[PDB]
Amino acid sequence: MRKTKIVCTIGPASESEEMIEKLINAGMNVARLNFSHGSHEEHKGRIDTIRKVAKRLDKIVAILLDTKGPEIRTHNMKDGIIELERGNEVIVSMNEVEGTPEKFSVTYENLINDVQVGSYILLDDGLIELQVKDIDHAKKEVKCDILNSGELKNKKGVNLPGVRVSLPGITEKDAEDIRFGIKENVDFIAASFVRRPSDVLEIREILEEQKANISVFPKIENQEGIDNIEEILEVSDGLMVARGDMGVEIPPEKVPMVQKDLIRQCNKLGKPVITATQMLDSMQRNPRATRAEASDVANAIYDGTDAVMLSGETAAGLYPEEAVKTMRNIAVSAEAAQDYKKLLSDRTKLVETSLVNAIGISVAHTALNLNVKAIVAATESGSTARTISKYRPHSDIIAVTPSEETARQCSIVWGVQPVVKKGRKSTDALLNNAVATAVETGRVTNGDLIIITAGVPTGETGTTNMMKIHLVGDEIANGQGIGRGSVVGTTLVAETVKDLEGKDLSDKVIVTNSIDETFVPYVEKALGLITEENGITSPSAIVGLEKGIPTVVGVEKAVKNISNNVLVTIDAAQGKIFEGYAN
Amino acid sequence: MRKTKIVCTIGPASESEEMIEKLINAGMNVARLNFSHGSHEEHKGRIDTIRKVAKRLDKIVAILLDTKGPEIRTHNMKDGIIELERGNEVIVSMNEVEGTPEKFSVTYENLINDVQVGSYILLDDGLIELQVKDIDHAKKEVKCDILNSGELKNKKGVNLPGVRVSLPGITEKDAEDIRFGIKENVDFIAASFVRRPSDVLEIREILEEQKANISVFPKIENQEGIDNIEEILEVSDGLMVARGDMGVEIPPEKVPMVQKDLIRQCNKLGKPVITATQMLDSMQRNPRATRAEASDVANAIYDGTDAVMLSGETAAGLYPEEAVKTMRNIAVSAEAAQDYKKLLSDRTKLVETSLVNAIGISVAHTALNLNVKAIVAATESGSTARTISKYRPHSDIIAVTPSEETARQCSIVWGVQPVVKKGRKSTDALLNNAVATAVETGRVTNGDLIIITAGVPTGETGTTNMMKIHLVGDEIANGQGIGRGSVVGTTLVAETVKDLEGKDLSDKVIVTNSIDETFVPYVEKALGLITEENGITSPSAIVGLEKGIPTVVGVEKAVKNISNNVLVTIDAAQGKIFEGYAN
Amino acid sequence: MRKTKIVCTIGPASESEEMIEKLINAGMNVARLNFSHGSHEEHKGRIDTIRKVAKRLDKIVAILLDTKGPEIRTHNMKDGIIELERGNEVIVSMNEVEGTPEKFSVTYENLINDVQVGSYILLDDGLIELQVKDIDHAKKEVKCDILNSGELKNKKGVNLPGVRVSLPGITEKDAEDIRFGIKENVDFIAASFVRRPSDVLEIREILEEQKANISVFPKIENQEGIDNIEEILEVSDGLMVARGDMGVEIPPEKVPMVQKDLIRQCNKLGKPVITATQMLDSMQRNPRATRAEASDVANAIYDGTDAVMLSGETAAGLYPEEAVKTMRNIAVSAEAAQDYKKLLSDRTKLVETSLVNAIGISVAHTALNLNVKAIVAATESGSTARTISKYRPHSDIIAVTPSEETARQCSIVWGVQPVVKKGRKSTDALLNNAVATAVETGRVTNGDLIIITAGVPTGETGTTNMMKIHLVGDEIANGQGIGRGSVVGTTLVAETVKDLEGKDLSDKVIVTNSIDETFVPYVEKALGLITEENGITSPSAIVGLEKGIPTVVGVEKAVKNISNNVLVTIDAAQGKIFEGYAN
Ligand SMILES: C/C(=N\NC(=O)c1cc(Br)ccc1O)c1nc2ccccc2[nH]1
Repeated sequence: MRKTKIVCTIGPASESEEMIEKLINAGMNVARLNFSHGSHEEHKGRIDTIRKVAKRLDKIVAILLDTKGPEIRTHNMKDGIIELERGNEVIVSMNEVEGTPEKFSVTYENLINDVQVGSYILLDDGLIELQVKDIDHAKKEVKCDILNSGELKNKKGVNLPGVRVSLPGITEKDAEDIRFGIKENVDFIAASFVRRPSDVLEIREILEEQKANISVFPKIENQEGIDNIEEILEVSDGLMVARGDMGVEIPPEKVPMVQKDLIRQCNKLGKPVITATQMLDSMQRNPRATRAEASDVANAIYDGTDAVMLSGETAAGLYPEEAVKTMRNIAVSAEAAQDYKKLLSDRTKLVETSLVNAIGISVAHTALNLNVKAIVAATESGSTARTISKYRPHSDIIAVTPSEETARQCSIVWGVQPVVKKGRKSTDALLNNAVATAVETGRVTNGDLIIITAGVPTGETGTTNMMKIHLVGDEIANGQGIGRGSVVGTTLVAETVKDLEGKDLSDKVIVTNSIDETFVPYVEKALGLITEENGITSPSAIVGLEKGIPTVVGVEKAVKNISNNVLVTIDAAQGKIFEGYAN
Repeated sequence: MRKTKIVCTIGPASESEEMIEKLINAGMNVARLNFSHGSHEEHKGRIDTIRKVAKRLDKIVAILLDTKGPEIRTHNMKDGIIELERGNEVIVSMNEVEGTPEKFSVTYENLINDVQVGSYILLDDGLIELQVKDIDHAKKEVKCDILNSGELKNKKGVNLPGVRVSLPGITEKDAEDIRFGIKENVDFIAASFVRRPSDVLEIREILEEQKANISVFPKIENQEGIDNIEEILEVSDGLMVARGDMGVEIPPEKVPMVQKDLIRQCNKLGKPVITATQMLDSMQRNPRATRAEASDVANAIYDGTDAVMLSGETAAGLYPEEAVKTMRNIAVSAEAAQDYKKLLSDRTKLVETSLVNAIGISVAHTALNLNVKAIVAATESGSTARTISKYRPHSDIIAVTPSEETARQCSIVWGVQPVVKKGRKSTDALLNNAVATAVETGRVTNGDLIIITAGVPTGETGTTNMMKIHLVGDEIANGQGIGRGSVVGTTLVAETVKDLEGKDLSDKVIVTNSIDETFVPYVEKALGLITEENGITSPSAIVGLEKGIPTVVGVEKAVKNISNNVLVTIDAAQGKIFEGYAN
Repeated sequence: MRKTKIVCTIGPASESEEMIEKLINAGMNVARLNFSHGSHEEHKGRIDTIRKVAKRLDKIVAILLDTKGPEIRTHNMKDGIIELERGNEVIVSMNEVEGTPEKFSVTYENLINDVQVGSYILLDDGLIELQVKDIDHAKKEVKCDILNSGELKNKKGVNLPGVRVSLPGITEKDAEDIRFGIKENVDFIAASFVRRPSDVLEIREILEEQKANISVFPKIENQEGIDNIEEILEVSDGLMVARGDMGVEIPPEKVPMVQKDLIRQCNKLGKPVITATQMLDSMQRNPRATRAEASDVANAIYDGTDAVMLSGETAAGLYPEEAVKTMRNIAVSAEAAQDYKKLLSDRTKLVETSLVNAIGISVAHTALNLNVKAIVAATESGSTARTISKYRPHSDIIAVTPSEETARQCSIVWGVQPVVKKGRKSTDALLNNAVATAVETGRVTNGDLIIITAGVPTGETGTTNMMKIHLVGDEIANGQGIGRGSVVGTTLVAETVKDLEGKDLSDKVIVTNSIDETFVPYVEKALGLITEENGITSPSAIVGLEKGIPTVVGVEKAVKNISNNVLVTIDAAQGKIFEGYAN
């Protein structure tokens, strides 16, 4: 019960050891470092603060590094500020020039080759939108009709609604920035402005030089990105959906259909997805979010998001803790009121049916149907945790892993609470450890059911390929079961027939030596029966079977051993008797 | 293809004949008149403007009247403005007094009997929240700890988080206001602050005095409302979900779960539901809505809403047309990308399975499975249009009705495009008119399939109870069909065997007199065969059957009559041949 | 409730007017005339006897003519009887010769060309089996190793396990025989030894010369038949499955898998199928059938057979009536204990989903789900009755037809009880007649639900294309319904509050003028409420709604008009009140 994960952006208002503790307590699962700003120095400082606080609190929190990415920008402007009339013309020059209401320059000198007549060109996050009138490569200029009017500062951004923007995958800075990440064993790289698989592989080839093992999550901010979503995930570990960045390039009437589709496309492949930006932006100034924002977050959860990001709310905002507390609260509420039967049925149709997924499916169903308290998923890499997660079961997924670092990668995937236990080689070891790891988390106790799952043998494990259903211990007494049923009830040990006369409701399991004629009238009024010694056609057995009361005969010293009044579950098949509630 | 209906609120920025035209063209289906403000005079003015513009454009637009409802308010304040410290006390007096940071009066003199110690009291739309400390009916005062601080103007509102608020169902003004509505044949009454069935019946008994026939849509703005949703709809025609009004009384973390539930509860009973307030509020100042707002609207559509309301956007906003255009666009997008198979399957489980609903179910399935272009639903009252609508089929629902006024009531229900055609008594008349009405809407043409549905005989019609599947005319030629198949293909009339020699792809249906030995080699390479005269064991029949090519023999003058090159569909069962594409 | 149809073979022990009556009463639906034996004279005699007795009892019984077909036979034998050693050789000569343990002749002089070395040749219904050793066309002889030993009479039969047996489709006698059938308006032709579509079309071309309109049911008795089952049914009206004839050519270990498949292949296409031969053969000598035979019949019914045939049992047997009585009894038993939900679900998957079948599907589901007493199917040709039949609904199918002769064709199709009512042109007429025809059969009465279905307009009817769900009359009283529910209960008209005091169980619908304070305590203890006059917010309405008791206010003179103590059904939606049980 916590399920959807929370990414937080670290900055001035959350650098302190004091605050990072409050954020981790508030429910942070991944810290984000935004390399669009700040020096390497600053970030290293925050990486230390995080790691140390994280281990002091004994909690797994990953570190995500968000590249600035390529971008198109205006060169400087004459007087620093310049204006554009609403029916006029402006020439967008590939050669650098001082700004003016006519001539006006961009850093991406190759802009002229990506646009055509009638292509739109948005300036400063869509503040004022142009449109290409004529193109003469002669002078390398683009004549443009200024559609909406407004002002224009110096080094402001430019966007070309797709349009295959022909920037490279990564800046030279981005290379510098992701090498820094390799050096600090950072867990996630969120690559900006991704639009082709090329643009992700450019990162992954840097990672493979170092044999890094960092997950790469592309950002998808434009039509080319949307269009290539399948081909990109083929080559990616997860995905971030930046609504605000996306909103600049595509109509905001159309964004939530695209969010819903990308998130669904990630669910299909078990790849985690983060929904980002514009989440609780009002909490930068206020100590409580607006209805619109709550709805917005809750709908990301319903769309099927693995995680949910905070930006300025936690980075520079006046209320960083309250933002994270409030995020968790929406998350819990939204999940609280959702139908896991529909949810499973949905995924069972959505995700492919294959050898590779066969045990995600069976586990999910088994878990729902038998009401299993926890699924414990043994992984080296995480792929078993992800496989179980994609089928969205009510049951808590516990990821037991020997890798500290593939445990931080589990911190982002949906519904997985990872723990680091030390590597078992044999299957037997793995199963037993699983059951023990589960109990020690405090979530599962004695009555509860558990599904243990992993890829075995732990060596040749490519895919997850076995499950065991396990009852968490451990029959207090046992014998020869008569009938096939079961009941939970409170005990009433009887030495005499009068030791249960004028003091009997039903709802109780009686425990005597054997059954006389004097006992038969009372046994029918009871829930269950545990007799001490006897055979299958004993008077105790024959009265239990005939009266449809699940019983166990042949139970060692049942009168002395099993306690009076304490609540008990008897399983007639098996012939076992349990401490409290069972299954 | 338009589906989710749009209500608009008329006011200063949309009174003009000029603008109301632009709104109706933008896609308005129901105009809302807000009686919380404005005189009867003003509203009558707008009612005329609407009707006249509506008929000039030959479009069905309903008129919804939104009552102000009861309310609790602060009496006037000393100096007009007053302040409240954040850890202090304030006495809320049932007796009228001048305002002060201590004593302070409300119009609902019965407030003291609804609250208890520890009940919250929100002032001015929750701007500053109090909490009841002690209650002494002696002095008829409520001592309260002022929790959040802030200011307090004169005639400002008060809310008691439920708390059975014990106001009456309707103001004396609300009575005056709904009688005005009866006088102007207004189509809908949106009753504010509804919380018990009593509060709706108070309106319906005024309507029954006049034998009015206006639909009553309660507003549900508090916990008591939510709690009594089933009992209220039992006694109501539809429902409005006012998020903003609701947000004041219940936590905005919790609102979207309630919205989703109320909308679903309305879907269950075929009652139309409007999602209202806070929709595209940014378009009061901007010519385009924000991502958050688009997502918000789209999610109402996905929750299963029949209609979607605009308030200030259209009433007082700087951009009324752009709000309605932008609302339709979101609506179309959101529906475009939704799975009608899931949607039907969902409703088939959700809505009850009964004699009354038996034909909604069958029509929905038939429509989805056979891909029917339109469902034409014949109604006197609307109940058949609603019954078909609740099962949410892809197919356009056309509501053919004799009643002009039960056609305006159809303007709000999901997916129904109503038209007024004059009453047919006999079933035959109704079916034939249906098919003709459908064609004249321009949506269905000759290839298309249609389901006609209504309650028959038109007299004893309580429920909707029959369907006919009809192909929209009208076999161009026919004969003796051989085989049981069918194909669409372009014709090639052949007089000679050489009249199809060195000029043949497949993909064509050949039309000759009869088949020789010289024809058999070419018939196998074809899609279909129409031979002129012949019997069942003719050479033309036997070669069509053996080669698995659907054919029709015995076709009158096929060579001369049916044209060359024009595309055609042949149905081997039936022995009919059709103009273009068929089924 | 009777469902699976019974064909009987007429002969010496069932020619009499006396017996044919006893057979029709026993449940005969189709009389079979076996043209393998007997003169035209004899058969004409029986055709008259049948028709006359049939119309005297006012029952629809069809006449089926079973052609002898082609066959291979031994020419005469030396001394009339001859013997064959078990390891010896026999020469099968194409030229006619006297019989001997060596040389030995067959009538099918073309046998040599159909067999090859190692092909088996069965003599006298498989009594002794040969096997081809060498073939020399030189002498036109087939040397054969005699595998099993035994004797051999004169004009005995020969079979070649497929082997494309190259006989013609029909004997010259068969032509003579089917022309006789055309002359006597016989209803069915069972064509023997069918194995290609050619063989059926040979009959249908004779029928088309006369424009006959007789249904053709091929017999399928060999591997070539089995193999071509799909292609044959394409060209056939139904099918007979002759197990005994089939058993000679293919291993009896394999026959019941083939029966099950053919029957299923017929169900797929809505074509009726008869399971024939070896049914209750022991009843030729005994007055009761054996367990094995009962099981055998019952399993045909479970395989999905439309009809079940009797041969010698009724034709020459000592117990013709008892055979038919006993056949019906098995039929009823077997159907009694079968799951129509499974059965529908099965067919819904089995039969194609098409425009042509769309209303079979919806009717079947509607019928099962609402528990409709009868489906009345209006047909000219029968195709609607067959369409409804193939989806196997519990509900009795009633076939209302203007054609006396397409009513006898309905006598064989599963679950259809046909009646001849005179042609209505308009849809209204058809619907109304339907409801009237159903009631007059005595099967449906006033409470019952009915589905009326047909192809409309009755003219352009190719396929069946509409359904109406109708409640069989006819509200005794009505008014303003409050609530939406319904209940069956016995009335208790109350003039006073004391007119229901010390004499009240629940389970009763009270009928008073209006409700006082003195009435409210008693209304809650009741099942339903019918008050005389009142409005929607009357004291009578408000107490019915609040207490969840379905009520109807505003009922004309309810106290005087609706009777006391008589059982009644009230429908709160509709505001109708019914005679007994409703829906
Ligand atoms: C599934 C189906 N119809 N179902 C019902 O009419 C129905 C009625 C009730 Br009362 C309860 C359950 C039901 O399913 C259907 N009709 C088709 C027509 C054409 C093609 C495919 C079709 N599939």
